[PDB]
Amino acid sequence: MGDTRPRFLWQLKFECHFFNGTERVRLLERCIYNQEESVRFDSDVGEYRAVTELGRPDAEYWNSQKDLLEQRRAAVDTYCRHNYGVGESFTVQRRVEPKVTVYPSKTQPLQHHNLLVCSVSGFYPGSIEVRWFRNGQEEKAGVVSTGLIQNGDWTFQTLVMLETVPRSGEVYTCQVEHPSVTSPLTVEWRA
Amino acid sequence: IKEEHVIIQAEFYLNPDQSGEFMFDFDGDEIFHVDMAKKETVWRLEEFGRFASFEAQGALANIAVDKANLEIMTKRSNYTPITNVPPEVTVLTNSPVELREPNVLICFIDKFTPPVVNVTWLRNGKPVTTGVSETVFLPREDHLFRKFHYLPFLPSTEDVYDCRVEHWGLDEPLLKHWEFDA
Amino acid sequence: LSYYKLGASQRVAGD
Repeated sequence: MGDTRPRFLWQLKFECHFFNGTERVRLLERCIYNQEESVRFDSDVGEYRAVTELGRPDAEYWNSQKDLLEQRRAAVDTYCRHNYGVGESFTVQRRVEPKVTVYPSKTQPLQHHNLLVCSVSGFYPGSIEVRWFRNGQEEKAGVVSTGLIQNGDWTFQTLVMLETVPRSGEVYTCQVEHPSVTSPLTVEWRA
Repeated sequence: IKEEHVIIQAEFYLNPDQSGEFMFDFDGDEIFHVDMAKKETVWRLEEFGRFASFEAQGALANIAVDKANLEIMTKRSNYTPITNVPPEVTVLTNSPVELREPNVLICFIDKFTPPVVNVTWLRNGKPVTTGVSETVFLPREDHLFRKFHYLPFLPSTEDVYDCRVEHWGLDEPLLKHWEFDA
Repeated sequence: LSYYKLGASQRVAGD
């Protein structure tokens, strides 16, 4: 990008970790210089700790401020639990149903090898179960999955492909289970 | 990780570009960020802004403090610069492609730093800027960044597309290609 | 509407 001048980066991250809804909460405040974490505050520790030498002046300076320390100790309640509650309805409780299609990867003739694609797109959250069936028998052996793909727009997609040698009269079925639907989605492809 | 969720308030300042960022992340997805030029809260999806609000002035004041901290830490490290880490680039569609039915190309940019990148969409080698949208730099546990760019398009057998990414860690601009396969 | 609470950025040591 033309500009060869040196760059200097400072990052500040407040991580709120939640377990069992809000039954257990941990706050991790991290300062990162360039690509190295320098100093952190771990709510399980209760005070700032230096990760590298560069961060030692800050930790000690911050640990001498009792107001800052008490505020950070209470931030699991005033900061973490509050923001969880604020966004609960459209984050934790977000449910978007997947769209499932089945199609052959290539128009390769019959009695020859083919990749059948089960496309599962537009869903949230990430947990999902995709299974292939030949004439009602579960196929676990030739299943090639792209894994979970984050689209960046609060939807996921995944491509689960089955290696097959399709013969006439065979029926292939892709079954998808996801929290947004109570009963599975099933799409079939006829050979 | 089944019962666990993570909310991250991630912000940064970069010199000498004088670039700042402030955003909230939930399980890896952006809830909102603050546009510094417009001084405004930008929700990642519109519906979010109908359940929640945010006072953006706090974000701006945070960024000012981050700037002062960035200059102090730079001096304290004997002016140690960051080492460029070049990005990985992937191009996908967001749904199965059907000829002449609207779709979206996704350009996923991952595992890079510093958070400065130049992205261009090319259709048949020509820059395309119509309907495009993009995310800010998203945080990663390894303290690198992610980014998404989007291009709505009408699939056809006649067009090829490239996502061109420039970054100081690359020897040359990187082009990732997409085509319909008949 | 409920508001997100800000994590206040603090000043580092030195000058």
